[PDB]
Amino acid sequence: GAMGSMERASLIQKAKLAEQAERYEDMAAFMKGAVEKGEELSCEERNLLSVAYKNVVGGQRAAWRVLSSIEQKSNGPEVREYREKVETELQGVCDTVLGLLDSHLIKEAGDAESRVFYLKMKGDYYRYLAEVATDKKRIIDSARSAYQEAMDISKKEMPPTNPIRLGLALNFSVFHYEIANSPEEAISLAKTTFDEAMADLHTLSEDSYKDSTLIMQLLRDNLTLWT
Amino acid sequence: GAMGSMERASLIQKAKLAEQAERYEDMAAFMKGAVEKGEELSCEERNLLSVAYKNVVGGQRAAWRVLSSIEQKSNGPEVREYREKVETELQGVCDTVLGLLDSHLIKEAGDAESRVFYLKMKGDYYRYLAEVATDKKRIIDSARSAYQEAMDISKKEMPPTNPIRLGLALNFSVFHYEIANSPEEAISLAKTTFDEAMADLHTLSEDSYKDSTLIMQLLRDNLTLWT
Amino acid sequence: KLMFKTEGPDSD
Amino acid sequence: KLMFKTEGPDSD
Ligand SMILES: N=C(N)c1cc(-c2ccccc2)c(-c2cnc[nH]2)s1
Ligand SMILES: N=C(N)c1cc(-c2ccccc2)c(-c2cnc[nH]2)s1
Ligand SMILES: N=C(N)c1cc(-c2ccccc2)c(-c2cnc[nH]2)s1
Ligand SMILES: N=C(N)c1cc(-c2ccccc2)c(-c2cnc[nH]2)s1
Ligand SMILES: [Ca+2]
Ligand SMILES: [Ca+2]
Ligand SMILES: [Mg+2]
Ligand SMILES: [Mg+2]
Ligand SMILES: [Mg+2]
Ligand SMILES: [Mg+2]
Repeated sequence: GAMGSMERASLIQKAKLAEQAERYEDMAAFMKGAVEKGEELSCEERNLLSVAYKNVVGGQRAAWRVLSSIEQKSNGPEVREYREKVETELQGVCDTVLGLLDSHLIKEAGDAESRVFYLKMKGDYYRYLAEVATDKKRIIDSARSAYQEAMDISKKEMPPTNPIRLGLALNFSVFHYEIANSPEEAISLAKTTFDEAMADLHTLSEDSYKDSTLIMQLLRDNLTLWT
Repeated sequence: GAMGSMERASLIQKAKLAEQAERYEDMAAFMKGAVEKGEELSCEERNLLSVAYKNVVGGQRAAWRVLSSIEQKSNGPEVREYREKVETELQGVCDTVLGLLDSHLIKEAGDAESRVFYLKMKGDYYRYLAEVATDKKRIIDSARSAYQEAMDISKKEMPPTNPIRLGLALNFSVFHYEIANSPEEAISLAKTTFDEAMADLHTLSEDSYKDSTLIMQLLRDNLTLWT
Repeated sequence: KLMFKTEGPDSD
Repeated sequence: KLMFKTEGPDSD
């Protein structure tokens, strides 16, 4: 693609500059270029990729919800057409990210920290497709399948305080609550995840403790809304 | 262009939706499409055009300053290249806006409220080019020329509380301070503008009073920083 | 919509 | 940079 002529190291440096500049579309394009070099990503580089696309799809999701609300209130073709324009652009970002995960980030990810991170991302981008889907059942099952594989590996290979494992459980619990219409599964997963993390905190340094408790606070925030 | 097939009314409706969705690049493209229909713009439509492009170029200016600061601290080619990429995209947005003003918004604008609004915009987009220019003298003179023509018409045809006249004076004073290196001219213009507005407030309804005092507060904010 | 608490940038 | 107060959206 357009980044084929730039050094991998230059694409990563420019991703970090684009982040500082709040240029998330540029950041995502630089990280897509880095992934297409074909080398595995480091932990820092995986996080750059995730932050870039999360910011991009986050803008699109926020816009889609504003337009969907207006469209529902309105029930001229303009509101539907513009909601459909934003929806298609969102689907294209999800398809781009799922494309990178399947070509070939997941298949070359052997360590638990890489493989769980990428399978969580695959679950998250299917979830974003599911949010706008009205094939919806098959998209939901794709999200569930990715999250379940990531959960199985995380429970065998990572301590319960591992921030990737915690973020996975957080996002899978929100999948259950509002995509799968399984609020009881969401609450059960959030509580078990919180309680098992609480009991492992004793093992951590000050810096790991801060990283784990930050995500545990998001589980608590959801449980407070759900109960 | 790409908006040639959409009704003017549909482009304006979608500009307002894009604004609600914080989709400012879409908002700007819809308003460019409306301008290219060739009809004059209403007061509401002129404001949609201005808000859309102000939000777009505002993102680019903020990004450019972040990258320029890093570049100045750094004195590899990556920081310069990426600052140059953002700078070129910013110049292209300014050239697009100046293109709409010259083809043919200014030449068909006969009422003071339209003609001052568009000549202020022409001054503002030359100022944004001047911010990144290093031809810089000729760009600064283009900005000055547009602002001075707008000021001459505003002083003859608009009351001193007119919010367009006030915004013009505010922006021309900032042009003097930090583009033209004329801080004394900036302060003099801001003070005279504030004092003449103060003395006309008595003529206004509650709603016009609120609109005028909001911009007068921006003049005061600058004078507080400058003195 | 009430959005629940997911991991990473709260970008929506 | 210290930016001064210009008219319209404070978008930068
Ligand atoms: N926004 C970003 N640039 C980053 C977020 C994280 C991260 C933040 C919190 C936890 C795990 C990773 C990065 C990182 C990973 N290993 C070195 N740094 S970089
Ligand atoms: N890149 C991918 N692996 C996929 C994208 C989409 C999709 C979904 C919605 C719109 C555009 C593409 C998939 C899909 C699964 N069921 C139906 N559509 S699979
Ligand atoms: N962001 C926007 N949609 C607008 C800003 C202004 C405006 C706001 C303040 C003063 C003058 C105009 C609009 C408008 C003009 N005449 C009817 N409405 S629309
Ligand atoms: N559209 C317009 N009227 C202009 C754009 C530029 C420009 C400026 C910088 C970069 C690209 C275009 C102008 C110019 C005036 N002096 C030198 N360059 S005039
Ligand atoms: Ca559309
Ligand atoms: Ca570049
Ligand atoms: Mg490997
Ligand atoms: Mg006319
Ligand atoms: Mg959110
Ligand atoms: Mg500003």
